[PDB]
Amino acid sequence: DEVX
Amino acid sequence: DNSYKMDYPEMGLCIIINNKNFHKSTGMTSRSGTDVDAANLRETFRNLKYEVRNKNDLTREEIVELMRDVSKEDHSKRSSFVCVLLSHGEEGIIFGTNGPVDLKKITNFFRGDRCRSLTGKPKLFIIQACRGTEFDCGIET
Amino acid sequence: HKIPVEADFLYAYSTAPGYYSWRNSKDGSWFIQSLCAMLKQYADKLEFMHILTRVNRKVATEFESFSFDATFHAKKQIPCIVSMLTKELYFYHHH
Repeated sequence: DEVX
Repeated sequence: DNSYKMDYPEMGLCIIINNKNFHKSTGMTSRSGTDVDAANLRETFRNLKYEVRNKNDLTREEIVELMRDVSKEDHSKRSSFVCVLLSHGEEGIIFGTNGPVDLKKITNFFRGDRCRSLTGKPKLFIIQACRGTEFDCGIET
Repeated sequence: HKIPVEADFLYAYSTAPGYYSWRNSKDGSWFIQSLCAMLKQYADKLEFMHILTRVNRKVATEFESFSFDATFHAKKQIPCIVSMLTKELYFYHHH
């Protein structure tokens, strides 16, 4: 999970 | 008169802008997994009979150019228009590979008075991008 | 005899104003994963807003971030449907  | 007319010869275009790699200055890391999104979207809208056009890693200048050109096409035989943006973003902003573009600048090309062949037809913009840096910590249920 | 120039637009945002949006490196973004899934399952019947509402529930209930960095761990997300549409939208037609 990574952030935009 | 409660439902949009969707029986034109074509359902319409589905423009997908898939930005994965950005310039260092933006400090944005590679958007791992976005290609999965692009492929998923392509198949999903193909099934709905949309004319899908995928574009990868566009600069902010190229995004504006693409949008302008698309809005200038004759959409008379198209029931609707779909645009999917996959990139980094900020509130009201979407990122080209080299910098920010205001979402308003992009959507304005399709205004009812600037794209007459789409007047009265649904114009959908699907935006996968950040709108700030706030976390939603949720609440137990 | 005229309609607003801003009418007939639908902005399906992956997240609420001011918030991060999540993307899984292997499975894709939470929002797009859910959007495509709901479209595939309900586009032949449900009106678009109702499909998007199910997308909202899917992202809200079936996803929670997992990260070795405690700062980005156990986070949630809710999409944001913004509609200036004037009619119901179905991705099919009754011949």
